[PDB]
Amino acid sequence: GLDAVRKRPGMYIGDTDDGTGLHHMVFEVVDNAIDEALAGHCKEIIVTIHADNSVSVQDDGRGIPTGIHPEEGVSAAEVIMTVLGVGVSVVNALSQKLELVIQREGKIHRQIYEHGVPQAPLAVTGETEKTGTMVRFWPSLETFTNVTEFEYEILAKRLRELSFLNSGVSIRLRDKRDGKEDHFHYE
Ligand SMILES: CCNC(=O)Nc1cc(Nc2ccc(OC)cc2)c(C(=O)Nc2cccnc2)cn1
Repeated sequence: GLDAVRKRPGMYIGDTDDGTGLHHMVFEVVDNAIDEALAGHCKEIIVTIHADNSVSVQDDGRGIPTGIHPEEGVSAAEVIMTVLGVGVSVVNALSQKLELVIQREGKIHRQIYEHGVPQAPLAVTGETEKTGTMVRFWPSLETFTNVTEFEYEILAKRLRELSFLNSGVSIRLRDKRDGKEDHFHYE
């Protein structure tokens, strides 16, 4: 399943060699935050281009479900991230690393994956007065070629579009490599 996506990344994510696929990975993650906004629960999304070749998407919604199936021992979060608008489990499969942090019901929950494989169970890392979901991922360098770094203007252009197609949601884009910041929101 996650092996199929790794074998033929182009089918799922788009071209792996000119940066189209690389940027679609961001948009896949954002679409879920936008859905949480369409359901009324998320007011703001923050997309950050980090200086270590990762992007993070943070929403202020209800947070991804964190409960465990008792007999299976697997959290809803882990199901969401590992099982097959191509979906976030594809992003996970094509990331050398992905970090999920969930603020929900007063607790911070966290899980790390490498190439889609979880490294430990979902775990509580603190308390919080907020809710939301944060996904931060480092794209796989076995998968992506030529364009292996995120490009501000490709995300800016698309995140503006999404801002105006889903009127009311605030989308912020931040680039840690040069301090560039933008704010997209339409009345
Ligand atoms: C940075 C990316 N943001 C993000 O993933 N936000 C998000 C996603 C949520 N659910 C979800 C729904 C569908 C999905 O795959 C298409 C993956 C996750 C949910 C969600 O369904 N939360 C929820 C709803 C009802 C009860 N308990 C938790 C909330 N926020």
